[PDB]
Amino acid sequence: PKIKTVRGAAKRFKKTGKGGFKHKHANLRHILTKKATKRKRHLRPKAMVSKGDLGLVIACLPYA
Amino acid sequence: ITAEIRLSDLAKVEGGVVDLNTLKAANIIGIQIEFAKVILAGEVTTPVTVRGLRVTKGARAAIEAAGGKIE
Amino acid sequence: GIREKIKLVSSAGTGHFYTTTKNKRTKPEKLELKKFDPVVRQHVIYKEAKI
Amino acid sequence: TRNGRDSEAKRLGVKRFGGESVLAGSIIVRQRGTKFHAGANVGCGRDHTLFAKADGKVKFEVKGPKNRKFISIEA
RNA sequence: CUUUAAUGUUUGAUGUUCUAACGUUGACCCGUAAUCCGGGUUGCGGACAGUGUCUGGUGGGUAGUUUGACUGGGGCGGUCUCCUCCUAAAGAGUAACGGAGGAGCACGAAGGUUGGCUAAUCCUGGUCGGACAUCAGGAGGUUAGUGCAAUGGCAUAAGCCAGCUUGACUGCGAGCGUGACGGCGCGAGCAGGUGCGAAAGCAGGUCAUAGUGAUCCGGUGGUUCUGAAUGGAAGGGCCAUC
RNA sequence: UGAACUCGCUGUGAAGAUGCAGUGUACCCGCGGCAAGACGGAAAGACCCCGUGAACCUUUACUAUAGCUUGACACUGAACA
RNA sequence: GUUUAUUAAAAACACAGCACUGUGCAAACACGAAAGUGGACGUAUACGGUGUGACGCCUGCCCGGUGCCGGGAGGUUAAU
RNA sequence: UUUUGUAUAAUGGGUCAGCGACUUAUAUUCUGUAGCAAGGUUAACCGAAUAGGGGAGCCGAAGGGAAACCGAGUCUUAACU
RNA sequence: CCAUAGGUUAAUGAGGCGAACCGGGGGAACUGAAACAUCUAAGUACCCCGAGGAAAAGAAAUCAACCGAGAUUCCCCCAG
Ligand SMILES: [K+]
Ligand SMILES: [Mg+2]
Ligand SMILES: [Mg+2]
Ligand SMILES: [Mg+2]
Ligand SMILES: [Mg+2]
Ligand SMILES: [Mg+2]
Ligand SMILES: [Mg+2]
Ligand SMILES: [Mg+2]
Ligand SMILES: [Mg+2]
Ligand SMILES: [Mg+2]
Ligand SMILES: [Mg+2]
Ligand SMILES: [Mg+2]
Ligand SMILES: [Mg+2]
Ligand SMILES: [Mg+2]
Ligand SMILES: [Mg+2]
Ligand SMILES: [Mg+2]
Ligand SMILES: [Mg+2]
Ligand SMILES: [Mg+2]
Ligand SMILES: [Mg+2]
Ligand SMILES: [Mg+2]
Ligand SMILES: [Mg+2]
Ligand SMILES: [Mg+2]
Ligand SMILES: [Mg+2]
Ligand SMILES: [Mg+2]
Ligand SMILES: [Mg+2]
Ligand SMILES: [Mg+2]
Ligand SMILES: [Mg+2]
Ligand SMILES: [Mg+2]
Ligand SMILES: [Mg+2]
Ligand SMILES: [Mg+2]
Ligand SMILES: [Mg+2]
Ligand SMILES: [Mg+2]
Ligand SMILES: [Mg+2]
Ligand SMILES: [Mg+2]
Ligand SMILES: [Mg+2]
Ligand SMILES: [Mg+2]
Ligand SMILES: [Mg+2]
Ligand SMILES: [Mg+2]
Ligand SMILES: [Mg+2]
Ligand SMILES: [Mg+2]
Ligand SMILES: [Mg+2]
Ligand SMILES: [Mg+2]
Ligand SMILES: [Mg+2]
Ligand SMILES: [Mg+2]
Ligand SMILES: [Mg+2]
Ligand SMILES: [Mg+2]
Ligand SMILES: [Mg+2]
Ligand SMILES: [Mg+2]
Ligand SMILES: [Mg+2]
Ligand SMILES: [Mg+2]
Ligand SMILES: [Mg+2]
Ligand SMILES: [Mg+2]
Ligand SMILES: [Mg+2]
Ligand SMILES: [Mg+2]
Ligand SMILES: [Mg+2]
Ligand SMILES: [Mg+2]
Ligand SMILES: [Mg+2]
Ligand SMILES: [Mg+2]
Ligand SMILES: [Mg+2]
Ligand SMILES: [Mg+2]
Ligand SMILES: [Mg+2]
Ligand SMILES: [Mg+2]
Ligand SMILES: [Mg+2]
Ligand SMILES: [Mg+2]
Ligand SMILES: [Mg+2]
Ligand SMILES: [Mg+2]
Ligand SMILES: [Mg+2]
Ligand SMILES: [Mg+2]
Ligand SMILES: [Mg+2]
Ligand SMILES: [Mg+2]
Ligand SMILES: [Mg+2]
Ligand SMILES: [Mg+2]
Ligand SMILES: [Mg+2]
Ligand SMILES: [Mg+2]
Ligand SMILES: [Mg+2]
Ligand SMILES: [Mg+2]
Ligand SMILES: [Mg+2]
Ligand SMILES: [Mg+2]
Ligand SMILES: [Mg+2]
Ligand SMILES: [Mg+2]
Ligand SMILES: [Mg+2]
Ligand SMILES: [Mg+2]
Ligand SMILES: [Mg+2]
Ligand SMILES: [Mg+2]
Ligand SMILES: [Mg+2]
Ligand SMILES: [Mg+2]
Ligand SMILES: [Mg+2]
Ligand SMILES: [Mg+2]
Ligand SMILES: [Mg+2]
Ligand SMILES: [Mg+2]
Ligand SMILES: [Mg+2]
Ligand SMILES: [Mg+2]
Ligand SMILES: [Mg+2]
Ligand SMILES: [Mg+2]
Ligand SMILES: [Mg+2]
Ligand SMILES: [Mg+2]
Ligand SMILES: [Mg+2]
Ligand SMILES: [Mg+2]
Ligand SMILES: [Mg+2]
Ligand SMILES: [Mg+2]
Ligand SMILES: [Mg+2]
Ligand SMILES: [Mg+2]
Ligand SMILES: [Mg+2]
Ligand SMILES: [Mg+2]
Ligand SMILES: [Mg+2]
Ligand SMILES: [Mg+2]
Ligand SMILES: [Mg+2]
Ligand SMILES: [Mg+2]
Ligand SMILES: [Mg+2]
Ligand SMILES: [Mg+2]
Ligand SMILES: [Mg+2]
Ligand SMILES: [Mg+2]
Ligand SMILES: [Mg+2]
Ligand SMILES: [Mg+2]
Ligand SMILES: [Mg+2]
Ligand SMILES: [Mg+2]
Ligand SMILES: [Mg+2]
Ligand SMILES: [Mg+2]
Ligand SMILES: [Mg+2]
Ligand SMILES: [Mg+2]
Ligand SMILES: [Mg+2]
Ligand SMILES: [Mg+2]
Ligand SMILES: [Mg+2]
Ligand SMILES: [Mg+2]
Ligand SMILES: [Mg+2]
Ligand SMILES: [Mg+2]
Ligand SMILES: [Mg+2]
Ligand SMILES: [Mg+2]
Ligand SMILES: [Mg+2]
Ligand SMILES: [Mg+2]
Ligand SMILES: [Mg+2]
Ligand SMILES: [Mg+2]
Ligand SMILES: [Mg+2]
Ligand SMILES: [Mg+2]
Ligand SMILES: [Mg+2]
Ligand SMILES: [Mg+2]
Ligand SMILES: [Mg+2]
Ligand SMILES: [Mg+2]
Ligand SMILES: [Mg+2]
Ligand SMILES: [Mg+2]
Ligand SMILES: [Mg+2]
Ligand SMILES: [Mg+2]
Ligand SMILES: [Mg+2]
Ligand SMILES: [Mg+2]
Ligand SMILES: [Mg+2]
Ligand SMILES: [Mg+2]
Ligand SMILES: [Mg+2]
Ligand SMILES: [Mg+2]
Ligand SMILES: [Mg+2]
Ligand SMILES: [Mg+2]
Ligand SMILES: [Mg+2]
Ligand SMILES: [Mg+2]
Ligand SMILES: [Mg+2]
Ligand SMILES: [Mg+2]
Ligand SMILES: [Mg+2]
Ligand SMILES: [Mg+2]
Ligand SMILES: [Mg+2]
Ligand SMILES: [Mg+2]
Ligand SMILES: [Mg+2]
Ligand SMILES: [Mg+2]
Ligand SMILES: [Mg+2]
Ligand SMILES: [Mg+2]
Ligand SMILES: [Mg+2]
Ligand SMILES: [Mg+2]
Ligand SMILES: [Mg+2]
Ligand SMILES: [Mg+2]
Ligand SMILES: [Mg+2]
Ligand SMILES: [Mg+2]
Ligand SMILES: [Mg+2]
Ligand SMILES: [Mg+2]
Ligand SMILES: [Mg+2]
Ligand SMILES: [Mg+2]
Ligand SMILES: [Mg+2]
Ligand SMILES: [Mg+2]
Ligand SMILES: [Mg+2]
Ligand SMILES: [Mg+2]
Ligand SMILES: [Mg+2]
Ligand SMILES: [Mg+2]
Ligand SMILES: [Mg+2]
Ligand SMILES: [Mg+2]
Ligand SMILES: [Mg+2]
Ligand SMILES: [Mg+2]
Ligand SMILES: [Mg+2]
Ligand SMILES: [Mg+2]
Ligand SMILES: [Mg+2]
Ligand SMILES: [Mg+2]
Ligand SMILES: [Mg+2]
Ligand SMILES: [Mg+2]
Ligand SMILES: [Mg+2]
Ligand SMILES: [Mg+2]
Ligand SMILES: [Mg+2]
Ligand SMILES: [Mg+2]
Ligand SMILES: [Mg+2]
Ligand SMILES: [Mg+2]
Ligand SMILES: [Mg+2]
Ligand SMILES: [Mg+2]
Ligand SMILES: [Mg+2]
Ligand SMILES: [Mg+2]
Ligand SMILES: [Mg+2]
Ligand SMILES: [Mg+2]
Ligand SMILES: [Mg+2]
Ligand SMILES: [Mg+2]
Ligand SMILES: [Mg+2]
Ligand SMILES: [Mg+2]
Ligand SMILES: [Mg+2]
Ligand SMILES: [Mg+2]
Ligand SMILES: [Mg+2]
Ligand SMILES: [Mg+2]
Ligand SMILES: [Mg+2]
Ligand SMILES: [Mg+2]
Ligand SMILES: [Mg+2]
Ligand SMILES: [Mg+2]
Repeated sequence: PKIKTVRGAAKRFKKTGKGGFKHKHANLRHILTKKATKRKRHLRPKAMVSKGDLGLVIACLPYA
Repeated sequence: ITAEIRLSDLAKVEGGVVDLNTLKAANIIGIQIEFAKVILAGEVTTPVTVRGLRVTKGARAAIEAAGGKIE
Repeated sequence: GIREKIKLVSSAGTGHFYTTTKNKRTKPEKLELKKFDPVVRQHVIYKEAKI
Repeated sequence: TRNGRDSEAKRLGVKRFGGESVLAGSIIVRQRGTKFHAGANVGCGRDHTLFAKADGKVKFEVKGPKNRKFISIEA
């Protein structure tokens, strides 16, 4: 039988052109007033997954 | 249900007519794809009149430089 | 505890707002700061309001 | 025991030492108070972090009435 | 509108009687040689009781489970995240149930900026007034102060004082530090729009370092985004936020 | 019952040696006795700890639940006050 | 008298007697999806449960807590 | 064998003979190797047939964006050195 | 009161067994979630009823997307 994708991971990562994955930053859901604007601005755009935790992502979603 | 038609695989249908049902017979895009777009992937020779299809600004220069008139 | 948090809403423009903390017991009146609305792209009287 | 507590360490110190070529924006000294002070082409942020404001080589100087350490950059 | 009388009009808590559902482990009769069961007469209950669905309460009667780690064996006690100093061997880092302390905030002025200022503690003289309140001069010079621990720092004052104010601004961000990662932090300059100053300038909160929690789920406002035939909508998304 | 050509002592040594070092002593082999040692044999310690193991048992631990108990609708009908 | 057949025979269990308690007969209660059985072909001098444990002298104060029992005005309160 | 460490007086084995433990199926990424190449390639099936059809598909040659949408650009943003 | 329940006799089938496969009625737990209660294992094991040579399903109150498919079933894709 075929491999099943870890769907939760499929809803948190997207495959870029090279091979790496874009993901949304943590710490931008609630408790925002105490955080500085500079943080919240820097956390807004998407970000690339680090080379340490890339193998864990590549395993859990083998399709795309 | 939208495709990205390569302009390299443009003149492989029916002379110079590429509506949708004609393009579908050439096996370039899937069956359940109503909307589709011609991007600048390089290389056209023959004149192709691209009817009923969305075309890119780079491909609009190329297709017309080859000869064919869009819409 | 004690110090609650408030929603500074604009007057002239869209319902864009800021959020600050406020001590309600010591200062029972309302704020009326002049902060920047980025939808209208101009400084506007931002009035205090509840969440 | 009554105690058995400590904070995480802050990694404070001279990151770029004297003579080292640094790029415009490079942090030279992370510290608490102005032990070192900002000289020529060197800034001083809210955290008292001295950083390069120009591409050049770091220079440590000891000048002033109170004999303080200053950090300059010369291209 | 209040406040209330007679009649029509619309329903309800109660009950009390009724018999026809229902009950009958009252009595008899028949299938019938039978204390079963059915049927039939007949009394006594009688629309209650009982039984079905829904529903609140109760429920170790019964079932499935949970009941943390560190630990100079385990238990009891103590600790678990964040900040400061030493341990830490002159960069960074560095343990122990090693040695000492703090934090889970505070503030529309305690922020901004402009313009000023200088402290402690004594000495001597002076009404009530005395060691000490307020005044004068002299002495010392940062022992002071810094919204809170400790550290490093500050007279160019970051100290204490006033005058206007809202930069505790939106979009970014060259280039660095620090983390296994999640993350965290420092940041000149650009666009837009303010404040303060006569202008150079300074301003993306507070002298810095604690004041804090991921995801999921859901709420609240916004929105050139999506909308299961089409038009809307719901519901999602994106932005702000709880 | 790993194989044995299967001594004492003092030391050493995964920390109590038939087996290592140094030393001492001892012809080869039965038979009857004794049980100090072979950390002798017998049971993957039952004490203690550990496992995000098991089982039963307790309870005002969490969750349910049979049973018991309350109303609504149903089987369920006519008067009048 | 009974008890751990196979390491415990006892002070343990039972016991006659004693109290509280439920039960009005289609009894309480028990076994049982139910029909139905037992209780009992018994009917409160009976039956079930709980404790205590021949016999003699006795058995004191507390109803705040947990349970039980009664009361129904008031508050809160599900389905509908 | 397990260990920081075993002649260890820690584990296991009386001996011999036989048997006894990284497998199989489909998906997937990477390395080698062979085919053909901006192409490669078929699946069930139809063939009696390891031929040959059948390209339904799949994958690649284009990505950015949450998405509409635009596309050698595009996203961000009022606009980006 | 007729009648019904009954009770005889007679025709006519049924009864039981059997490896798997099929449809229905009931229906676990270990296990996984590195604990565990939603969830998983799984309508799986098992129990029961009716089958037949197959059984079930079946000729649209189907699903498409302004074009159109024209019953069910089974296999390969769409698509982890
Ligand atoms: K009431
Ligand atoms: Mg959000
Ligand atoms: Mg911050
Ligand atoms: Mg800010
Ligand atoms: Mg802030
Ligand atoms: Mg795929
Ligand atoms: Mg195709
Ligand atoms: Mg394709
Ligand atoms: Mg190309
Ligand atoms: Mg102690
Ligand atoms: Mg430290
Ligand atoms: Mg340390
Ligand atoms: Mg070099
Ligand atoms: Mg700064
Ligand atoms: Mg009747
Ligand atoms: Mg009767
Ligand atoms: Mg009757
Ligand atoms: Mg009866
Ligand atoms: Mg008779
Ligand atoms: Mg009878
Ligand atoms: Mg009868
Ligand atoms: Mg009832
Ligand atoms: Mg209920
Ligand atoms: Mg309940
Ligand atoms: Mg309950
Ligand atoms: Mg229990
Ligand atoms: Mg239990
Ligand atoms: Mg436990
Ligand atoms: Mg423990
Ligand atoms: Mg201990
Ligand atoms: Mg120890
Ligand atoms: Mg010890
Ligand atoms: Mg403890
Ligand atoms: Mg820690
Ligand atoms: Mg020191
Ligand atoms: Mg040190
Ligand atoms: Mg050091
Ligand atoms: Mg050193
Ligand atoms: Mg490190
Ligand atoms: Mg260490
Ligand atoms: Mg330590
Ligand atoms: Mg404390
Ligand atoms: Mg003001
Ligand atoms: Mg002030
Ligand atoms: Mg100020
Ligand atoms: Mg002035
Ligand atoms: Mg000043
Ligand atoms: Mg001081
Ligand atoms: Mg100090
Ligand atoms: Mg002041
Ligand atoms: Mg003032
Ligand atoms: Mg003015
Ligand atoms: Mg803007
Ligand atoms: Mg940046
Ligand atoms: Mg650049
Ligand atoms: Mg960069
Ligand atoms: Mg690192
Ligand atoms: Mg990072
Ligand atoms: Mg911080
Ligand atoms: Mg900070
Ligand atoms: Mg600047
Ligand atoms: Mg620049
Ligand atoms: Mg400007
Ligand atoms: Mg203007
Ligand atoms: Mg202007
Ligand atoms: Mg103005
Ligand atoms: Mg001016
Ligand atoms: Mg002037
Ligand atoms: Mg002017
Ligand atoms: Mg200016
Ligand atoms: Mg800036
Ligand atoms: Mg500032
Ligand atoms: Mg301050
Ligand atoms: Mg100030
Ligand atoms: Mg804070
Ligand atoms: Mg904290
Ligand atoms: Mg959750
Ligand atoms: Mg959760
Ligand atoms: Mg909603
Ligand atoms: Mg709107
Ligand atoms: Mg709208
Ligand atoms: Mg948009
Ligand atoms: Mg819209
Ligand atoms: Mg639309
Ligand atoms: Mg629609
Ligand atoms: Mg549809
Ligand atoms: Mg619809
Ligand atoms: Mg549909
Ligand atoms: Mg919605
Ligand atoms: Mg939404
Ligand atoms: Mg925005
Ligand atoms: Mg926007
Ligand atoms: Mg021998
Ligand atoms: Mg011998
Ligand atoms: Mg001998
Ligand atoms: Mg010896
Ligand atoms: Mg020794
Ligand atoms: Mg030995
Ligand atoms: Mg020895
Ligand atoms: Mg020797
Ligand atoms: Mg001998
Ligand atoms: Mg001999
Ligand atoms: Mg002899
Ligand atoms: Mg002998
Ligand atoms: Mg003997
Ligand atoms: Mg030996
Ligand atoms: Mg041993
Ligand atoms: Mg032994
Ligand atoms: Mg064992
Ligand atoms: Mg063992
Ligand atoms: Mg024990
Ligand atoms: Mg555990
Ligand atoms: Mg564990
Ligand atoms: Mg357990
Ligand atoms: Mg159990
Ligand atoms: Mg057992
Ligand atoms: Mg139990
Ligand atoms: Mg029961
Ligand atoms: Mg029962
Ligand atoms: Mg109703
Ligand atoms: Mg006996
Ligand atoms: Mg015995
Ligand atoms: Mg025994
Ligand atoms: Mg005896
Ligand atoms: Mg005995
Ligand atoms: Mg007795
Ligand atoms: Mg008596
Ligand atoms: Mg009593
Ligand atoms: Mg009685
Ligand atoms: Mg039962
Ligand atoms: Mg039954
Ligand atoms: Mg009964
Ligand atoms: Mg009976
Ligand atoms: Mg009898
Ligand atoms: Mg007794
Ligand atoms: Mg007595
Ligand atoms: Mg007793
Ligand atoms: Mg006597
Ligand atoms: Mg009394
Ligand atoms: Mg009482
Ligand atoms: Mg009372
Ligand atoms: Mg009552
Ligand atoms: Mg009561
Ligand atoms: Mg009552
Ligand atoms: Mg009542
Ligand atoms: Mg009442
Ligand atoms: Mg109500
Ligand atoms: Mg071992
Ligand atoms: Mg060991
Ligand atoms: Mg050995
Ligand atoms: Mg050795
Ligand atoms: Mg041994
Ligand atoms: Mg042993
Ligand atoms: Mg051994
Ligand atoms: Mg072993
Ligand atoms: Mg062992
Ligand atoms: Mg072994
Ligand atoms: Mg052995
Ligand atoms: Mg062998
Ligand atoms: Mg064999
Ligand atoms: Mg393998
Ligand atoms: Mg490759
Ligand atoms: Mg390769
Ligand atoms: Mg190769
Ligand atoms: Mg090759
Ligand atoms: Mg080639
Ligand atoms: Mg064939
Ligand atoms: Mg042929
Ligand atoms: Mg032939
Ligand atoms: Mg064949
Ligand atoms: Mg494809
Ligand atoms: Mg290319
Ligand atoms: Mg893409
Ligand atoms: Mg794309
Ligand atoms: Mg554009
Ligand atoms: Mg856009
Ligand atoms: Mg745009
Ligand atoms: Mg643009
Ligand atoms: Mg512009
Ligand atoms: Mg532009
Ligand atoms: Mg007759
Ligand atoms: Mg007759
Ligand atoms: Mg007849
Ligand atoms: Mg008959
Ligand atoms: Mg017969
Ligand atoms: Mg016959
Ligand atoms: Mg016959
Ligand atoms: Mg017959
Ligand atoms: Mg016959
Ligand atoms: Mg016949
Ligand atoms: Mg049969
Ligand atoms: Mg079946
Ligand atoms: Mg079956
Ligand atoms: Mg399993
Ligand atoms: Mg489990
Ligand atoms: Mg389970
Ligand atoms: Mg599990
Ligand atoms: Mg597990
Ligand atoms: Mg467990
Ligand atoms: Mg399933
Ligand atoms: Mg079923
Ligand atoms: Mg079944
Ligand atoms: Mg199974
Ligand atoms: Mg037949
Ligand atoms: Mg059939
Ligand atoms: Mg059929
Ligand atoms: Mg049917
Ligand atoms: Mg049919
Ligand atoms: Mg029909
Ligand atoms: Mg559609
Ligand atoms: Mg048809
Ligand atoms: Mg069909």
